[PDB]
Amino acid sequence: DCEFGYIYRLAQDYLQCVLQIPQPGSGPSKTSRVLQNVAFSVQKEVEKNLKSCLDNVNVVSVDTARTLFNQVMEKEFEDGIINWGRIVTIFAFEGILIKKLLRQQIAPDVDTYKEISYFVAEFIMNNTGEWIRQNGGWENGFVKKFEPK
Amino acid sequence: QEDIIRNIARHLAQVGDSMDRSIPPG
Repeated sequence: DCEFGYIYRLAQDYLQCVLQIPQPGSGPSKTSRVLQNVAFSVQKEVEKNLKSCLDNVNVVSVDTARTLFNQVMEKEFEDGIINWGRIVTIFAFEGILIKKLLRQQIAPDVDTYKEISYFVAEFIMNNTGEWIRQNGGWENGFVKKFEPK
Repeated sequence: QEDIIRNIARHLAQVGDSMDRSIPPG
């Protein structure tokens, strides 16, 4: 919880969900299962509401995805506010990016989602990791908030 | 012209803040 490895697994779990290529055995964690549901709901909403905007950017490489991600993330969190809903949008956005990359990547490579997962975990750990810890981590913060009633 | 980066960032912040408020303290 809250170290790179844990967050990377969450990010990679979510991209495999979006890409419909789950790892067989032994399945995602409780946290990941709760996250997949809420993040996908947000992703759908965003894809609909920013369609034309998202059509006017070309995600042609992992570097394009990384730079677009980092620039968007910087602007999203520039006011210094962190909350669990904003954390969810990070996962929703990497889902949007991997889908665009699958369509638009000039040299399609199959290990790209692992690269996307990496820089997502890097951002989450370095920019929201202290907040996450202070608010209960994934199991006592995120899951407690978002798990079913 | 329309700033793609800021428009995406602005929307994600709004949706994140909106959803966060939607789920009460539980």
